[PDB]
Amino acid sequence: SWEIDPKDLTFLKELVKYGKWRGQYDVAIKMIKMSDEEEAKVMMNLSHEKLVQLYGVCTKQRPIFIITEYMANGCLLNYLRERFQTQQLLEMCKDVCEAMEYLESKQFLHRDLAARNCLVNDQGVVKVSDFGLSRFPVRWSPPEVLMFSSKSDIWAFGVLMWEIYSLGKMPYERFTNSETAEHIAQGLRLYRPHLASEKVYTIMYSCWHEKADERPTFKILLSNILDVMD
Amino acid sequence: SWEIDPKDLTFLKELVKYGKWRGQYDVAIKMIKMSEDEIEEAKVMMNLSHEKLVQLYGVCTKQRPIFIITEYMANGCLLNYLREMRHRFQTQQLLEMCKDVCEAMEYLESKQFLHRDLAARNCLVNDQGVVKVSDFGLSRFPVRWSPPEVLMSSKSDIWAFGVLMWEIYSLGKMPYERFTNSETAEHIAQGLRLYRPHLASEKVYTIMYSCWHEKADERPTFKILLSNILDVMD
Ligand SMILES: *CCC(=O)Nc1cccc(-c2n[nH]c(NCc3c(F)cccc3Cl)n2)c1
Ligand SMILES: *CCC(=O)Nc1cccc(-c2n[nH]c(NCc3c(F)cccc3Cl)n2)c1
Repeated sequence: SWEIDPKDLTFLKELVKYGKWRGQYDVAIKMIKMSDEEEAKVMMNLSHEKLVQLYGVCTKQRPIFIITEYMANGCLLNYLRERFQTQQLLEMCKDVCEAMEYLESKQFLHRDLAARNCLVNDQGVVKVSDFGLSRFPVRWSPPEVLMFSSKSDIWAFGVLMWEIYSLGKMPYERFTNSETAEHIAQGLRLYRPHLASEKVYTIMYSCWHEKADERPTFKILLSNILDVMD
Repeated sequence: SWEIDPKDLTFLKELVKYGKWRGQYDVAIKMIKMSEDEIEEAKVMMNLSHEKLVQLYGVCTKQRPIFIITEYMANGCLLNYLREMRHRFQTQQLLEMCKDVCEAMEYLESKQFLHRDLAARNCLVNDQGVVKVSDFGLSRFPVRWSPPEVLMSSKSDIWAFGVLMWEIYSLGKMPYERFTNSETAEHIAQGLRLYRPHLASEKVYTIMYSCWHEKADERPTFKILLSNILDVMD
């Protein structure tokens, strides 16, 4: 049903690679080395405009391919660093939050939610991947992780907001992974970037309660982001 | 690019028709009787993109008449699905139906599109139960779904969306069924509104009732409705 014929795949350049599907369509394609490891039955059921769209797979012979939409602006971390306005930055945030809200509603977790692992289409729209979901990247991890539930993605998302409004800085750049994890436990948090209003920082900051059961749901972050957008 | 060769389409039964595209896929097929100049719509369907919009698959333009192919939404239009399934829902599910539509409509509002007839008859429901709206026939007087300023922009749809909430939570009841259209207009001009259905909580109905300010500019945007709704869902 989703089985693509590699006859129909023309390969174009490493970046995971740019390719064409049936000669027409712009696609990105990935080639497994990892083992058997059931993921894609998640990708095949999940369905949201802010997730990287699955086009198909090549399993009927070896090695394996996954084909997705070509997000022509690449990864967000670079896109930030490569012109913006604070409303655009707030949409970028909205986009990720929608995806994550959807994922949250279906009891899934991202587990490495950062700007390098976000992705940007030709229309500037930011999407997240549904491949590799769960059901220790130090600077995106909450206290309870540095010593698997909804609220660690929330922490990660708070930092992603910081990442965005920073135009892509190394978060806590001053410190090592060790000092960062120490300092995080002291109560140190990320300082309000220049480009975020007080209203914005409040969203990102609400993600960083030392207690996971005080942090908002994506549900509420999205609600909070809608609110500011006017 | 979106051109579908009608070789590859089957025409199984009316419902707009159900068919099979390329033999594999379920589809819906709309055949026009309107013009064959007013295609200019379809570029809008082609540029919009959102899960809560009935997804466009393609068209049959090269030859006559015209066809619009969309995804099959196996549970049909919403009004009938409320009534068929009246005893099967739970109040959390009714609110998701609201969320679904509010999402579509927020996207559309964020792109300056108006629906025109936002109402439970014109929404559709897939095998999953998810609710969607058509982006065909947008713009840039169904009496019961219309605000005061229509009966004599963005907030028009808002009013209609309130009645939509009332519809869902009412399990498909005719809004203002006591009254005729002429009556209904007076009572809306009097400030009478739609009462709170059994199944709607205070928070829910507050949200639906916020769509019906006499003053359009005092009505919320779909941004705030979705926020409101997301806010309630916890
Ligand atoms: C950061 C380097 C970079 O910009 N890479 C890049 C550039 C353009 C396009 C992509 C891209 N487009 N689609 C994908 N998909 C990745 C992917 C998944 F996330 C999940 C499954 C399969 C794939 Cl191919 N990357 C990347
Ligand atoms: C209202 C009666 C009913 O139940 N109709 C019904 C039943 C099942 C499926 C559909 C359906 N599925 N897709 C569509 N698409 C409608 C459509 C648009 F909204 C816009 C352009 C083209 C089409 Cl076909 N209807 C309806």
